[PDB]
Amino acid sequence: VAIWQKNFKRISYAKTKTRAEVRGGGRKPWVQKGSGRARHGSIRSPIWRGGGVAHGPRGPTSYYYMLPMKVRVQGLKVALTVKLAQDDLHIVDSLELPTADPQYLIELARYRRWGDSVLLVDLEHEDMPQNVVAATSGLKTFNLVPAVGLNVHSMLKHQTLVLTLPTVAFLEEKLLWHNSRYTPLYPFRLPYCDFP
Amino acid sequence: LRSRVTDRYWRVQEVLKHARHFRGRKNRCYRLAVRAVTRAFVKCTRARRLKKRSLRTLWINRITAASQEHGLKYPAFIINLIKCQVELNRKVLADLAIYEPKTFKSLAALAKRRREEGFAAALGDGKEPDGIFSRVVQHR
Amino acid sequence: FHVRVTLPPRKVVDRWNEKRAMFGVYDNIGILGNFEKHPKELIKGPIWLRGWKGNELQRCIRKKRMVGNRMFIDDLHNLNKRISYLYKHFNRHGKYR
Amino acid sequence: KFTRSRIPDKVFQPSPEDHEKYGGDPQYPHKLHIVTRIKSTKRRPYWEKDIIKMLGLEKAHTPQVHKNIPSVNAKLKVVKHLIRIKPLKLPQGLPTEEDMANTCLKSNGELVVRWLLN
Amino acid sequence: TARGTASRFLTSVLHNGLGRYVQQLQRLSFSLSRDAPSSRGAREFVEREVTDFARRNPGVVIYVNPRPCCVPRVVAEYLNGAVREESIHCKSVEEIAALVQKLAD
Amino acid sequence: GPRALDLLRALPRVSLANLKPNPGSRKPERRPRGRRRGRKCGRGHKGERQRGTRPRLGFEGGQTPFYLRIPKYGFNEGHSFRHQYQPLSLNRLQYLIDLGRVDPTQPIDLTQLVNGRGVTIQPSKRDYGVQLVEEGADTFKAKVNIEVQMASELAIAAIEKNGGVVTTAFYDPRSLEILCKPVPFFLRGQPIPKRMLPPEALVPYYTDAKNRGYLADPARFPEARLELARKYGYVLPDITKDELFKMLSTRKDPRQIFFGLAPGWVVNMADKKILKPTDENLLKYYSS
Amino acid sequence: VTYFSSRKGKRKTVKAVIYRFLRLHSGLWLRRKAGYKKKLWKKTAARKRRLREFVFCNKTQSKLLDKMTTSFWKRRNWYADDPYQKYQDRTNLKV
RNA sequence: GAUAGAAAUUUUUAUCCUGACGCUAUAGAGAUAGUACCGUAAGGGAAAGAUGAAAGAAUAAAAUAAAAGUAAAAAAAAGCAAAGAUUACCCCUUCUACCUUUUGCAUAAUGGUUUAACCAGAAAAAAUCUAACAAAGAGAACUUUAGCUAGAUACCCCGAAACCAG
RNA sequence: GCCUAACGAGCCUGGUGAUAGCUGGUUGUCCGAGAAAGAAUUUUAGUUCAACCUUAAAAAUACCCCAAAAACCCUAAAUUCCA
RNA sequence: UCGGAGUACAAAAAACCCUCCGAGUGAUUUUAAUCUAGACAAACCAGUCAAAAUAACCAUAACAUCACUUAUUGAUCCAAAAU
Ligand SMILES: [Mg+2]
Ligand SMILES: [Mg+2]
Ligand SMILES: [Mg+2]
Ligand SMILES: [Mg+2]
Ligand SMILES: [Mg+2]
Ligand SMILES: [Mg+2]
Ligand SMILES: [Mg+2]
Ligand SMILES: [Mg+2]
Ligand SMILES: [Mg+2]
Ligand SMILES: [Mg+2]
Ligand SMILES: [Mg+2]
Ligand SMILES: [Mg+2]
Ligand SMILES: [Mg+2]
Ligand SMILES: [Mg+2]
Ligand SMILES: [Mg+2]
Ligand SMILES: [Mg+2]
Ligand SMILES: [Mg+2]
Ligand SMILES: [Mg+2]
Ligand SMILES: [Mg+2]
Ligand SMILES: [Mg+2]
Ligand SMILES: [Mg+2]
Ligand SMILES: [Mg+2]
Ligand SMILES: [Mg+2]
Ligand SMILES: [Mg+2]
Ligand SMILES: [Mg+2]
Ligand SMILES: [Mg+2]
Ligand SMILES: [Mg+2]
Ligand SMILES: [Mg+2]
Ligand SMILES: [Mg+2]
Ligand SMILES: [Mg+2]
Ligand SMILES: [Mg+2]
Ligand SMILES: [Mg+2]
Ligand SMILES: [Mg+2]
Ligand SMILES: [Mg+2]
Ligand SMILES: [Mg+2]
Ligand SMILES: [Mg+2]
Ligand SMILES: [Mg+2]
Repeated sequence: VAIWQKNFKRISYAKTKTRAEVRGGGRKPWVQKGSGRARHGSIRSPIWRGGGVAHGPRGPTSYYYMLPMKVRVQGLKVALTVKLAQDDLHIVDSLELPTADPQYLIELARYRRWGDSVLLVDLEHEDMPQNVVAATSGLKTFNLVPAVGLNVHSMLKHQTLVLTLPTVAFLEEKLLWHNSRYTPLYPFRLPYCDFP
Repeated sequence: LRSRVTDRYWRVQEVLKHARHFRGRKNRCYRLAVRAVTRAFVKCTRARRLKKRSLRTLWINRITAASQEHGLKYPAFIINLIKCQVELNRKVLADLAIYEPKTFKSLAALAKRRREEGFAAALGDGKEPDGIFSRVVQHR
Repeated sequence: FHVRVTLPPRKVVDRWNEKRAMFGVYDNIGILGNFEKHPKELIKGPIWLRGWKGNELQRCIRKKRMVGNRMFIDDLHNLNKRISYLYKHFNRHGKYR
Repeated sequence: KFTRSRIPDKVFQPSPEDHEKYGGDPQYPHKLHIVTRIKSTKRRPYWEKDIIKMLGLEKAHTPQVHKNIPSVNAKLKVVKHLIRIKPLKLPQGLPTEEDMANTCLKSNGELVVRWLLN
Repeated sequence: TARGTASRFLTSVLHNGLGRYVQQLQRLSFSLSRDAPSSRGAREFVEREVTDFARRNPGVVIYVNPRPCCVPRVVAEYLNGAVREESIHCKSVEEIAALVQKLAD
Repeated sequence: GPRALDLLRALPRVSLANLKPNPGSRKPERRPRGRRRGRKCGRGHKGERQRGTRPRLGFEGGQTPFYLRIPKYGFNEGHSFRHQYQPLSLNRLQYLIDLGRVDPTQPIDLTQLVNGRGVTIQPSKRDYGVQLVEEGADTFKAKVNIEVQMASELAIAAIEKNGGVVTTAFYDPRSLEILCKPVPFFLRGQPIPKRMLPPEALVPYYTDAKNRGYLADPARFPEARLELARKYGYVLPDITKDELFKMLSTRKDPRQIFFGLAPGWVVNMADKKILKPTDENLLKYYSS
Repeated sequence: VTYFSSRKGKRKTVKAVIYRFLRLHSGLWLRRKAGYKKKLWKKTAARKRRLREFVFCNKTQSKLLDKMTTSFWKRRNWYADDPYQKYQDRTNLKV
């Protein structure tokens, strides 16, 4: 999952010009025989100095692949499990903050020995407390993300995870549904019997 | 992603450091040095193999010299030294010849005496008459 | 092989900037969001590569099919030549056949 | 065409003088063969190579013990020009389980059971 | 290559081993890091066997220096005045112990 | 249980610095560099192979190819116009019923089977529905009203011994895809079309009573039921006296697709509404 | 064989193989004997029977036909009253 | 035959979140420039820059003195120029330069004066490995009598006389 | 013959990265095993199979092979099959 | 292109612009079927045999026969046939 999150978003904008795309090189520079030098065709051959590249990178390359659903969900479960097991996962309630001081959070983390980086996870985006928003808008190692923004790469990048209790319930109900679900006859976006 | 080689200096130097004592352009030009270094290493291996043979021949020549200096031929000296259960290799025999003239003369006298003992035994063709130095001792 | 004689300035790059902190944050948007949007919509780039992958010939064909009518003259000609060359090399050339 | 060679039975009919020439017992045959490979299987036919391989004689100048049965005697006759064969001699009898680690094979063709006593 | 490199005769310093044996290794200075993943072998050797080696050989002065370094090194300085610097970069504890014993010997 | 979790406590932090894939999951790629993989780079010596100009697959060097010397014969002749029927075993039907994927209390249709994931139908592959086979007719003990497109006498007898109802109907590909995927059709935004009649090749199959044709004469049905009962030696149950007789007798109109719906209705799922035509011409067309 | 098409970029198939061959789902291929309709008056009854009889293809020709045909022809097929439905599968293959 | 190849019928949700696991002066546009120059013309078409805060600090200051080519410092019997060595540079002994093509090359068969920078393996149908789920698999369309999905394993460069159109 | 220093048919641009069974080249280390040709082919300057061989996986028999056995006017070295 | 003899002496195979015979069909009636084990040969395509069981004649054979009997023959596609 960590490799997939890094790779599937990649589109390499590396395009070099082959011998057919270089400007000139439309005629033979010299006749085949009698000159005494090596035989050549277009002066834009890859052997020549100003010639094109033999293979090189060709056009925008889209590195895109989709891992299966039960592999991505399992990776999320394993990330949560290892974070809990290594004493790096902390459950906080309601994510309330007494003051908008960004330095207060740093002192709280240092006193609780959370580490260098902390990822706070909230349930919703518009329901975030403005105190926490203002506190984490100026901090680098402390990152505030909503419940739909949880990912293995960020969970491994940040040393400590902090989850709100409704977020814990939300993640629980999201991850436990794939254990006993059908294969999608049509995409789960469209209305189902029990699924929204 | 254009990838170029930056340690080409060290790659060339790792080969050129073994060719600095060569003569001509082989000690400077890299194209001429790789072939010279490879042949140098091949010759080094071949000569390491031949060094044992060359030194053995040198030791044999020295043992001869010191043997006909005592009026004894090398094959007779060697066979009669073996017959006396004296298992000294050619290197040690040459060392004794160069640095221990008296010990080498004693060895030559013993080998000769064994030679006349064998000759007398062959002439006599008798089971009972046996020489003093011709007796064979078993392992203990 | 002449290497530079001076040390280059050390590139002081921070691993905790905005992009390196927010990278891949919404990759599980579908999984954790009552499926409404695939991770396809999060792919930013050319129109013909938003959630697609293929070899050079397939990429060229797809590019010509979608944006081929809006191309420039010289790039369209180069694309046609490249398509022809890739077709010929892929179908008539090779070892395993 | 070069093929395998049939050896007539008259070759293996020992003469009365052969026994005292080669130190063999004319009336009890010996029990075991000590077989050593002298020459190489290079420039030799593939069937001879296979016989040498199946006789366990890959490494030259290394003795191997075999039975005195006609089944192995046939192959020994096939490759008899590449090997030296001696009769195994047991002056002190078969080695028991207590003398397995103190045995030796002297070059004269005998197996000593008590070797290097202290 | 003999003709390419230098050569010397079989010699011993101070006619060592004649009157008494003196360990020719004088000091061993390890330079490592506490945060570099490459210095894992050096760190674990320091935790485990540096004390046992020091007790076994009291005639060698052992220095250990943690510092922000990427290539863990060991500098052995002998009674001859000779300084041999070896790299212990990404080697297991068994290999480090073998190298230290070789340097001492 | 999972002692790896306990072992993880002593181990350091799991981060992006220390991540290793499965040993053997990724076979390393080999490039034509070096003494071994260089020197013609695995392409061999001169010829067409090294220069990459060897002929196509079936070509044999001017000789008449094997795939061109064998005479043509009809094997796939009209393969894209032959009707296909996915088989459903009575053992699998029993498995579905007893695991609860499908319920015998309600009428079971191809829609219900698809919803319960018992069968998969691909209309674009010329599939014409689900047929019934008798792989597990020995241990079939469920009383279920089955509607399929093709049925065998043994399967029909096995169902009737328990006391179910078997009926075979026809579906042209459009009505078939609508029935397999009603939800994608309901968000399509079109009224439900009529069910087309079977072609002349299938009219006799659905007009007879022995195969339980949906267009057959219902008064001939008890005769054929009694024939099968006397042939297979099982007592024919009095189905009219069962509590689920209405469910067992629930049918579909030959022009109707679903259960209880009518052709021409628009199912607005957003407002949970049904829009029905009122025009005389529209009603005549939809009921013709 | 077109490994990469020009329009869709997919892998095409040769129509001769599908016209004069039949693939069973077990991996075997079915074909007719060559010359079963030519000069029947000149041939013996046993030879005519051999010509009329169906035959199989070995591993090399089977692999060639698999390479030359797309995976669409390798699907599982349930035809109505299919004569080869009984031959689609393999039984008692101790390998 | 090589090959070509639809359609009926389906899916596609508004805006920002846009920059770069693209190059750094033999690379990246040919470009400092379609300019010099070569051509009657159509046309072809380059190489060239490096101190510093200040050169209104040129009795001007600091880092390499590292490629090939020379000087410091021409050479002393004998030999693919090297190795074994040796107190000692040679002198002694031993090895028929390297790739390519060939049954076979020191061959007097081909290629290269030297240095620097560029210059040549690319595709996932069937299969192996790994992993998820498994009579089911896949984030929509298909495949399924242990199978479906995902990932990793694969297939070069230069060279004609020629043909057509303007 | 000449048609701007090469005319059995000019030069430039484009098709064009024309095509070559033909020649040349194909760039790091080490380790394991390792092949000289039967049949087709406008084919013998090449391809496609078979026999060999390489990496994996299932099994159980595999080479040497005594008798006995393999044609009829004469026929050697010796072959095939098996304990 | 196909067959026979020697080369190729005794299971099989084995080449030359090696030495010789031939074949690209005739005559007659016993007008010589269907289906299927198991085998020969063979790169493939092709060529060969064939036990049991069925239809019609003795109620006991049917391999069509002879000419050195071995060769007397041609693949797809396509055209004409009309089952
Ligand atoms: Mg061009
Ligand atoms: Mg041109
Ligand atoms: Mg020249
Ligand atoms: Mg050209
Ligand atoms: Mg340029
Ligand atoms: Mg360029
Ligand atoms: Mg040795
Ligand atoms: Mg590759
Ligand atoms: Mg490879
Ligand atoms: Mg190679
Ligand atoms: Mg090379
Ligand atoms: Mg060739
Ligand atoms: Mg032909
Ligand atoms: Mg299906
Ligand atoms: Mg043709
Ligand atoms: Mg430039
Ligand atoms: Mg210089
Ligand atoms: Mg000399
Ligand atoms: Mg070559
Ligand atoms: Mg020649
Ligand atoms: Mg060759
Ligand atoms: Mg010559
Ligand atoms: Mg030459
Ligand atoms: Mg030549
Ligand atoms: Mg060359
Ligand atoms: Mg030259
Ligand atoms: Mg694949
Ligand atoms: Mg033409
Ligand atoms: Mg002219
Ligand atoms: Mg070419
Ligand atoms: Mg050719
Ligand atoms: Mg090897
Ligand atoms: Mg060879
Ligand atoms: Mg026998
Ligand atoms: Mg046997
Ligand atoms: Mg056979
Ligand atoms: Mg019969």
